Amino acid sequence: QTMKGLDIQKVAGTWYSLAMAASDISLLDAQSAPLRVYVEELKPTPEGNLEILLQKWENGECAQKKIIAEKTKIPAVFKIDALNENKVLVLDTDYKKYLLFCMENSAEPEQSLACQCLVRTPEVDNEALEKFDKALKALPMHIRLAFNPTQLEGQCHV
Amino acid sequence: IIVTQTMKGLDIQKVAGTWYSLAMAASDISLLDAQSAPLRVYVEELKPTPEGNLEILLQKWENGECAQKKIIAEKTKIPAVFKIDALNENKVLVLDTDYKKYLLFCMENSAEPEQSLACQCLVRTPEVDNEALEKFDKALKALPMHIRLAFNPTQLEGQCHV
Repeated sequence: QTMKGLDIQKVAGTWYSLAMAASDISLLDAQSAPLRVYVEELKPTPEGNLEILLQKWENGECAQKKIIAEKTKIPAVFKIDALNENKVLVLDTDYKKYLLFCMENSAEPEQSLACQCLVRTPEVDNEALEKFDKALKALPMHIRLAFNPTQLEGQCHV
Repeated sequence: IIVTQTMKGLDIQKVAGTWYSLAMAASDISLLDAQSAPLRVYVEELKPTPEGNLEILLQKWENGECAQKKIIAEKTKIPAVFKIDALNENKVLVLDTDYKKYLLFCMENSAEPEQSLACQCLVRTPEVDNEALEKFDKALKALPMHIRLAFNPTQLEGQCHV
């Protein structure tokens, strides 16, 4: 599932990680798990690339990390070199409210797939979560997390 | 509030024996989201008593090591609801079972259900039982869960889970 129609320019802004799911439990469980990354901002570039600004918990404290995502020939598919991942896929977005994406490594998706439901504002959006759950129905997820507003505000976010 | 629906007509005597914790879900992420999390507990056996009480043998990771625990569940007038005083919880709720393959249960603290509700899908044999998971997910549909984990056979047989 990819958004063939994607205009990356209109995803610019602050976002919050509302829910996360992954194929391997160890990718998400612990607060410092490798794919337990909280998105804070998306910054599209003039050439159609994407900077993903996120925070992680590392050694008991928040730390910022920036991931550079390169456009490819395939719509809504970006390539990265971070977190032992090499792809970012944008499944769907309405631009105004929510965006669904996954990260993976092409060489072993079973052992690397993590997807998120992002929202622009720190509120629970059940419409967005329903679309998220529908989209991963066919995906081999073994852990899923969903956050409340206190957590959206308070989890390593500027 | 969190309204629950426990198993009408449960016969606790038929649940005895070995079980494996196949999947877990909780209302509050911190209940489960660490090897050491308070409700990250792996059931080993269910042992109904002649008086209709229930001992739950389990293990969890605590102070660096996999520890054995024994939780005593006292019967109430509802056969599928038991009183406990362990893991900061005060109730065990049996939601459903077919006796022979799977059993779904939860623990909670009646004083703060949103901060305490953790449910599991148990199976009698160390394999991923997909119909058991489907029944677990349906039983969870009206519970406000914010974390769900499902284990594979290596994990079911892995140290602390057996």
